[PDB]
Amino acid sequence: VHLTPEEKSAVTALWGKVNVDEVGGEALGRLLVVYPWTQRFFESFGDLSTPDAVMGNPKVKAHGKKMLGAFSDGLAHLDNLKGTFATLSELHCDKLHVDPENFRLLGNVLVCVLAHHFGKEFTPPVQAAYQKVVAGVANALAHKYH
Amino acid sequence: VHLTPEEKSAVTALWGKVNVDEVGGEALGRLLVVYPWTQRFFESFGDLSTPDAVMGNPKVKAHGKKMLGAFSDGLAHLDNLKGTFATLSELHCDKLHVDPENFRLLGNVLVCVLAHHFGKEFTPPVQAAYQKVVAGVANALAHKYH
Amino acid sequence: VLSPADKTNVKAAWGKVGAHAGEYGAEALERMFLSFPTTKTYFPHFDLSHGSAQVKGHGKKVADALTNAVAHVDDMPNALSALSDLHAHKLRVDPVNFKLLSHCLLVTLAAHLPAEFTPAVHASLDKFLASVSTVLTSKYR
Amino acid sequence: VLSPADKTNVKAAWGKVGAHAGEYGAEALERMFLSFPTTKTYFPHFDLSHGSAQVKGHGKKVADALTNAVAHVDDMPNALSALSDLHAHKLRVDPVNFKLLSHCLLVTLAAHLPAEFTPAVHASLDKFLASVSTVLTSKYR
Ligand code: HEM
Ligand code: HEM
Ligand code: HEM
Ligand code: HEM
Repeated sequence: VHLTPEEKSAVTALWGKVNVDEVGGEALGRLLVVYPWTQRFFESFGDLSTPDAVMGNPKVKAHGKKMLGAFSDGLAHLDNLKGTFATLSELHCDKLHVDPENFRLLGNVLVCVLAHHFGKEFTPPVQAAYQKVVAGVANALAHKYH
Repeated sequence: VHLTPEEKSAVTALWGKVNVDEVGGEALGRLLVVYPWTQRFFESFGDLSTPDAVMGNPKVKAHGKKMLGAFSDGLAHLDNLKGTFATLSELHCDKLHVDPENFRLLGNVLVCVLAHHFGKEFTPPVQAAYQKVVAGVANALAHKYH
Repeated sequence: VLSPADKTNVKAAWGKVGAHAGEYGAEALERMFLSFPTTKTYFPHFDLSHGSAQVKGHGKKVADALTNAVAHVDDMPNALSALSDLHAHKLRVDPVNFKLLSHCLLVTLAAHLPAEFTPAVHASLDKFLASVSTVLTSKYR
Repeated sequence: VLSPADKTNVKAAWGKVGAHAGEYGAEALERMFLSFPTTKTYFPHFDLSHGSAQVKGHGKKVADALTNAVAHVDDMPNALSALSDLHAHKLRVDPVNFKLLSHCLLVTLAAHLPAEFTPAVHASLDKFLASVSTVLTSKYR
């Protein structure tokens, strides 16, 4: 949607400190652990039997990195999230049929991961800015449903 | 969104038989009875203490008629639901702060009311067409949130 | 939390439905598949076309589970335990999907019960199906 | 359905939080108000600005309810009965709103518990808060 300059400031400053090789795997991993029906979409991924197995599964890590790549792209195109996520929308909606509530769930997991990694720095206004971002990404990813 | 010609046919044919002075009140009334937190937005409406009181409350009936008026407008503008519902969106989102899940709930209640009134005529393909319509209306009404 | 009036309402609706229950279960399933196409992916091995013997057979199973819940309404978690294990552990059914089938079950009842589908009974049925859904999504791990 | 591991996990998290619980409750409330502005309408008579004495006081109430739930985890419906009556009957709180506060409570814990907020404990805490929310939305009528 429309972030204020203060919110854009909050988002971009934090994001520059994010380890993009790790945070994606961490968020995808927690998604599969916390909301286990999501493992349904990852049957080829091998061992997902325990939280430790999920988090250390190299395919989970690799795929989380790709997923976070798309978030980063969204961050650079906040005023055109629909266009940025058009092909991913077709993929997640028309091909995979993932219910869009799971997009909201992953966004909130990402928020929890950022909170966990950044602690006090992840202030309530910073979180509010991120909640606008993940809401916008989930909405754009679900466009093929609307 | 995009209804097929068959779906547009299903919707418009049924709708021509709808009593627009009654179905709105019936749907708003059931919304307040089935999901009672929604009564929070209708404190000025007087007696809402029982299902009979709700359904026979003339303000519920009057307001349901206005609500259904907006649905009818949406039916005539399916390929521009966003524009049609722009002012209602500002009202329901920015002024009233109704959570958009309640738009989905009212749509589904309307579906139940149509099923109840039309019986066998409300076939599964007819319902599917209506589910696209109420989804589109809820999404357009919630645009100010996105 | 189902009230005494809710139980009476749900029992009365079940009574009127009568031996149509399995047929109505199949109709609710069909309505879900057409209205909410994402749900179709849980049945990749079913033919979901109109008149499918597999959907008819499954509708009967769904109906039988719901009536078992009605018959044991004051202890649904126990009655539906094996079914909740199945839907969560083996099938991995997205919890959102229970609201969709529950809505279709209501629409089916409404389309077949003109006298009984009053606002009060509608409310009672929604609570019952919500209660069944709560149990069916209670076993994720 | 909370497992024995879930209860141990939730108890351990409560233990580390310690006497910060009320302060954390207030922070979760503030996070909800800023992230999810629709929730603000339930508190028209509160000042919701940063540092508000009313939000601090309410955070303590929220924390005390949650710890009462932890202390009586095997009978949450009984422990939270009066609170569920209040939120449903008097306040008419939209059930969606419980997921929003529950998320903010998690974020607050995560921002304050670096060692404890493991994926396993995160899962256990989400189930606990979902269980508390199920009870708190169990009394609509
Ligand atoms: C909400 C934000 C999400 C974003 C930004 C995102 C992004 C992506 C990206 C960038 C890919 C790689 C596509 C490619 O290889 O070209 C992908 C693939 C995939 N995603 Fe997601 N995703 C999201 C949510 C989800 C959720 C919630 C699920 C399931 C519960 C899911 C399931 C999958 C699966 C199964 C693939 C592999 C598809 C294939 O390789 O055939 N995604 N996603
Ligand atoms: C989802 C489809 C909905 C449609 C098409 C719709 C339509 C309308 C319309 C046409 C009006 C009249 C505005 C005017 O007087 O100019 C209205 C007013 C109102 N609506 Fe809705 N509505 C919907 C959902 C809801 C829901 C779910 C709620 C609450 C749970 C709600 C609460 C209200 C209230 C409180 C008013 C009166 C506002 C005022 O007069 O100040 N609406 N709506
Ligand atoms: C809402 C109440 C529901 C009830 C009462 C119910 C009941 C049942 C029953 C009785 C069975 C057969 C159990 C057995 O054979 O041991 C079954 C199987 C199944 N259900 Fe449900 N169900 C419900 C919701 C759902 C939903 C929402 C979905 C997915 C969208 C779903 C997907 C399935 C699948 C995929 C099977 C296995 C079919 C097969 O492979 O034979 N169910 N259900
Ligand atoms: C999620 C777990 C929640 C817990 C444990 C909780 C707990 C409490 C407690 C302990 C009280 C005070 C009870 C009393 O004074 O007797 C309270 C009051 C209240 N709660 Fe909650 N609550 C929760 C969720 C929510 C949500 C989601 C909302 C709305 C978005 C909400 C809105 C309110 C309001 C408006 C009051 C009354 C404030 C006043 O007028 O003094 N609560 N809650």
